[PDB]
This record gives sequence, structure tokens and C-alpha cells, in this order.
Amino acid sequence: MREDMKDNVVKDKSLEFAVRIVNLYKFLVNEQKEFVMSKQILRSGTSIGANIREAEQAQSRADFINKLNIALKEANETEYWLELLIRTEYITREQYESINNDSTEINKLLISIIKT
Amino acid sequence: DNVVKDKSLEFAVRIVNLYKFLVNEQKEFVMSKQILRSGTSIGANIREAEQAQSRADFINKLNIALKEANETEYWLELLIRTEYITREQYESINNDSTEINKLLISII
Amino acid sequence: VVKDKSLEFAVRIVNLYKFLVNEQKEFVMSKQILRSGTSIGANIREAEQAQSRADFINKLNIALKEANETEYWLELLIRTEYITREQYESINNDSTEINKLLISIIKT
Amino acid sequence: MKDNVVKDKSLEFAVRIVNLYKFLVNEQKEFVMSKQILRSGTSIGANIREAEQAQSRADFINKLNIALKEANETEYWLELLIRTEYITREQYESINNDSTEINKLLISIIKT
Amino acid sequence: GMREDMKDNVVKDKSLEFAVRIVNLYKFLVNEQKEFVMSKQILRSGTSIGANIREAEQSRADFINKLNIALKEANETEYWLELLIRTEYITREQYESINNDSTEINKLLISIIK
Ligand SMILES: [Ca+2]
Ligand SMILES: [Ca+2]
Ligand SMILES: [Ca+2]
Ligand SMILES: [Cl-]
Ligand SMILES: [Cl-]
Repeated sequence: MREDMKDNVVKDKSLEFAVRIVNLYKFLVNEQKEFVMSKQILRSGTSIGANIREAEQAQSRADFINKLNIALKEANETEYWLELLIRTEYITREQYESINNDSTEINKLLISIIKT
Repeated sequence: DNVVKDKSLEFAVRIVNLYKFLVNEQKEFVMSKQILRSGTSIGANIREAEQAQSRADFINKLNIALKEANETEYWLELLIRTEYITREQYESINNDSTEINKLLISII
Repeated sequence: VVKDKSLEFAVRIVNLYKFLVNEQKEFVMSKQILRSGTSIGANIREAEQAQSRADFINKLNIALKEANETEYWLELLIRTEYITREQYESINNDSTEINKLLISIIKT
Repeated sequence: MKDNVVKDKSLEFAVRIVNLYKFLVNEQKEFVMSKQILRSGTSIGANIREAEQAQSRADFINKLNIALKEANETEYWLELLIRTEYITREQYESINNDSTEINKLLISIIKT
Repeated sequence: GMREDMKDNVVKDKSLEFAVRIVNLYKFLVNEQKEFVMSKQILRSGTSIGANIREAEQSRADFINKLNIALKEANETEYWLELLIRTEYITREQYESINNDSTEINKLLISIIK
């Protein structure tokens, strides 16, 4: 993808992802009656976009990169919770692959920006 | 200082009213609770700032208020993208949030 | 004196929490005030066990901070009709009594 | 022997606290003070365990001080529970006796 | 011992596997033993360990802080295991197996931190 766009695209992807994470939370709580892992991943999964939003408001490029690094942290924690959820049969392989692929797409873009 | 005190409490009230709409009418229970916390915590941190015993503490709490404001703005973006609120609701609340941000930044 | 008042106050906050959750279906501000309101007495107890005057005063200042936070939530709760004016004034009078007694210990 | 004694006593007290939690939730339908004392009451032993695994003296004393804080917090919730009549005077004295026994052991060790 | 530079890689892997075991212990406790208190607590502490280890992947200070949180949660988990064996909700076999896995994580974290 065009290098200039990477930040604008990762913002939009993170908002779409937050919405998917909200839906996953509802699924886990309402259908699977799972209250512990669900709360953890609701937080980490929606915090990716929140930190990207802080990054966009940075007063320095330093602060920008740092906020993106916190977004990356949150993406990685979310990936941990997703892996735990598939291994313990709270989500199907289809659910896992779909959501995890969106997560890892965000990882890739954040790393590019950070490393760019 | 008095002004952002009043405005942040008034803003907390509006967030509660938005929360009531979301739970009672839209039957939305996840994002509503998130914005309820972040949006009412802005005034909580401002009040803590008012009572601070040092300048660093004062600025530190006002910075936390600004972080809660940005979180609140984030949840509002998600609520309009997902069509749980109207553009009118979004603009009205965001106008009030912007006013508080400007005040905090001026003070900080 | 303030010790006993803070324990009685913690009981009122526990019962307010139960009212907010079970009757008003409110889970977020209720959680905040449960914490702040019961933390007052917990910190006053910690104060009594402090090994220095500085640590004694620090713990009482934290209790005072928690009292102030409590009062913010109470104000928001009456403004948003989760509690009556009568409930607010009763509970707030008790909370602010604790501010006064703490300040007298710390500063006089 | 205070080290081994406070370990044993804190584990027994933790079990008492789990049983108090069950009583409060199942019989008394009390979900708020119960949750708080479950945390504090079991945190005493948890912190004693961390103290035992401490790599330094500062870490050791820190963790025992946290245990003592958690013992004092447990006694605070116990006071709230007797005040609201969720436990009897006898129940209160019995559980409080065990908590204060731990307080004294912890202080003794910290002051060594 | 293993190479120092592999301890972080291994503790990451082991903590995920351990979180899986803890979830399975939770399911056993609630479904088979009808135990609802310690099970919920250990679920939280035991799954949190690997989450904090993942976070440490993203300052030396902050790195050490996160790993110390993971270590605290490992110890909390090990305390709940102690309570579970003391109260006879798990066998000595289950206790030793799960505890050994948990304490292998403690050892790796301590070494990485020091
Ligand atoms: Ca761009
Ligand atoms: Ca306006
Ligand atoms: Ca490595
Ligand atoms: Cl919902
Ligand atoms: Cl049970």
C-alpha cells in the first residue's frame, strides 16, 4: 500500500476492529457465558484504536511513535486472548481466523509506520 | 477553573443522559457503559485537580481528565459509526467535549 | 471520632451501592462511589498504623481525596435523578462531615 | 518458628475466608462486602508466599507489609459485616481473633 | 540451564500453554466439582500471567514492571492451587502437575528480571 496512507488506513481498520471486538464480547458473554477473558479482550481490542487516536494528536513525532507502540502492545495482547479462546473452544476456528487476521493486519501497518 | 468545573459536571450529566438513551432505547449495554465511565470521569479528575496540593499533581490530574476526554470522544466515534447515535447527538456532545478540551489545555 | 464516622459512612455507601445496582440498574458510577466511599475508612485505619507523621498525614490526605471523590459522585447522582434530594443531603452531609474532621486533624 | 507458623495460619485463615464468602453469598445473599473480604482475607497468605520467594530484604519486608495491610483491611470489612448484622458477635470475634493472631506474627517478623 | 536469550521466548510459550491448563482446571472445578469461588479467582490470575508477558514484549523499567506483575500473578495462582489442594478440590497429582508448570514460569521470569 501507498506509504503515505498507512496511518489513515490503520485508524479506520482499528475502528472497524473495535466494533468486531464489541460483537465478540457480546457473543462470549451472552452466548458462551464467559465473563473473564471476554472483559480482558474487550479492553485490549478496543484500546488499539483509542491509542491510535492519541497518536494522531501527538505534539511530537516521538510521542506519535510511542502511542503507536502502545497500540501495537494492545494488538499483541488481543492476539493472546484470541489464541486462548480458540484453544479453549470458546470460539470456532472460523471466528478465530477471521478476527485474528484483522488483528494481525493492524500489527503489520503499525510496525511499518513505527519502523518507517 | 470554576468554569471547567461546572462545564465538566454538566458534561457528565449529558453523558448519563446519553447512557440512559442507549440502554433504555437502543438496548446497547457495552459501549454505553464504557462511555459512561470515561465521560463522567473527566469531571472526577478535574475535581481532584482542584484539590491538588502541588502543581505537578494539578497538571497530572488535568492530564488524566484530558485522557478520559479523548477516550470519551473515541467511544462517540464508535457510536456514530455503528449508528447507535445520530449526527445531531454526536455533534451536540462533541461540541461540549471540545469546549472542555480547550479549557483543560489552556489551564495545562 | 472520625474513625467511627468513617465506618458508619462505609455502611451507608455499601447500601447505596446495592440500591443503585439492584433498584436503579446502575453499575458504573455505583462501582466508582463504592470504591471511593469505602476507601475513606480504609485509609483512616491505615493512617492509625503509620510509622511516621508524614505517612500518617499522607494516608489522611488520601482519605480526604476519597471523600471529595465521593461527593462528586453523589452530586452527579442527584443531578441525574438516581437518588432523591433527601437521600443526597443525608449522605452528603455525612461525607462532608468527614472532610471537616480530617482537615482539622491534618491542619490544626 | 514464626515463619512456618504464619504460613500455616494464613492458609487456614484463607480457607476460613473462602467459607465465610460462601456463607455470605449463599445463605445471606450478600455479594458486596463478601467480595471485598474474600480478596483481602486471601491476599494475606498470597503476600506471605511472595515474601517467602523474595530475592532481597527490601522485597521481603515490602511483601510482609502488604500482608499486614491486607490483614488490617480484612478486619475493617469484618467490622462492617458485624455492624450490618451479616455475622454474629461470636462469628466476628472468632474470625477477628485469627486475623489478629496473624497481625501479631507479621509484626514480630517485620520487627526482627 | 537454557540460553539466557531463549528464556523470554520459552516463557511466552509456556504461559500460553499454562493459561490453557488453567481454563481447563476452571471448567473441571465448576462442571465436575461444583466449586465456584476459587475457580473463578484462579481463572483470572492464571490467564493474566501470559497477557502481561505478551505486553512486556512492547524501557527496561517498563519491561521489568510488566514481568513483575506476571510474577505476582504466578504466585497468586500458586496460592489458589495451595488452597485447592488443602480443601481437597484437586488431587495431589493435579496439584503437583499444575504447580510445577506454574513454578517453571516463576523461575524463567526471575531469571529474565535479574
Ligand atoms: Ca497519512
Ligand atoms: Ca453546547
Ligand atoms: Ca529472546
Ligand atoms: Cl449490548
Ligand atoms: Cl463454591
